[PDB]
Amino acid sequence: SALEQFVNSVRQLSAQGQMTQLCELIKSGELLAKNLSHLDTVLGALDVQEHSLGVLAVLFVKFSMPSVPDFETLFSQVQLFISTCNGEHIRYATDTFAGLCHQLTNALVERKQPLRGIGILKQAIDKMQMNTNQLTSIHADLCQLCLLAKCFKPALPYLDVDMMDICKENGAYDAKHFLCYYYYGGMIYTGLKNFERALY
Amino acid sequence: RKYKQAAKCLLLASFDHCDFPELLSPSNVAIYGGLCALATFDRQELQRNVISSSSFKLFLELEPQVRDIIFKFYESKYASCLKMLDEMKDNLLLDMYLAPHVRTLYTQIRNRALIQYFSPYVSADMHRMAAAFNTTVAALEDELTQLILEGLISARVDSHSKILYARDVDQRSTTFEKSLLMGKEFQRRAKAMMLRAAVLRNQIHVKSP
Repeated sequence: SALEQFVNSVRQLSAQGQMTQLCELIKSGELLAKNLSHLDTVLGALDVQEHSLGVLAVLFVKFSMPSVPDFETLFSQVQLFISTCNGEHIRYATDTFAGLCHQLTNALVERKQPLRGIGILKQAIDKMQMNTNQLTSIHADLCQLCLLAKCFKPALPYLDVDMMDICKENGAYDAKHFLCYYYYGGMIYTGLKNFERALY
Repeated sequence: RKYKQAAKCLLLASFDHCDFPELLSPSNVAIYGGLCALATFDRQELQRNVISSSSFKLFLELEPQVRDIIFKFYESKYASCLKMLDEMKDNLLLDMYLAPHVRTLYTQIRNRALIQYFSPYVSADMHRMAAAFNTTVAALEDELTQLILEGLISARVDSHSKILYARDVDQRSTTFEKSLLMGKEFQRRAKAMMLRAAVLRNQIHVKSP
């Protein structure tokens, strides 16, 4: 019903004819019924190409329970969506990132720390960040982590890039995003002792 | 305290005015003027101002004391020169108007005493020299340490030498290091302004609340 060609959209109708539905409007769910397990057939499997405009505007009428018990199951297929279905212009993938992942962020040190998402999930992170390791609040989450959480490695790739190309462009970012950005920059190059970089 | 034009006039003493009890005592006239100069000057034109002083020659010949004071000063008998220097310490104090700049004067005095003797040498030995300036070995070297605070020679001391070696040689490589410092802050600013173009053109700012 609610996903008749919609799951067919994600699987099939993404990169198709008049199927430009999900991406453009920028998560442990995406449909909150009894079939929250059917939220995990194929969404993080293929890609995030030109299926952008409509169906998010169509489907912003549910907006409840972004933290379903799929903390590993749909988490698994979203680590796939990282790997398998990373996408086209994956900035707007910050949506589930925003809605769910910060959601998920809230639990990580709430359990221990970001146990399970960092390494792979940087795949579609960087599929998101087009060119320069372009700025997102994924930086914010993971780098607040590597600052305070004792896990400083995954952004060691991303350490001294002159990353740029942020997206305001229908949100996709926040003042706090860069705030945190150079903020953990400061605190970490403190702890990392490249004090000049962070002072900068 | 712009004593340059001060001494510019001090040299200009024209005796033929010949009278003003409120003007200055010729003792104070010459000492006043010439020591403003002895603060201000660079040695060449001032020796010209001094050794080739003509208009001031009466004013010259007023204080034989201060005359040969600055004479052998530029001739560098620093010991008794500084001696009568801080002997007239008390009497410049005895000047109402020499009091207010005694520190300034004696400051720049011993400064330029340095400036005078030190310039030709390459490694500042102290032993006999300290015997001259009559500053204790520590007080000597701490005068010097002061000097370090501002000094011009890339100089260092084996304290066991009790002796400096003065400034270094190369300026080329100096230029090199300043060059690289230049370039690094250049690139620093450059990325800064790249990111600045971002933040501006990305609408970015901070609201008030």
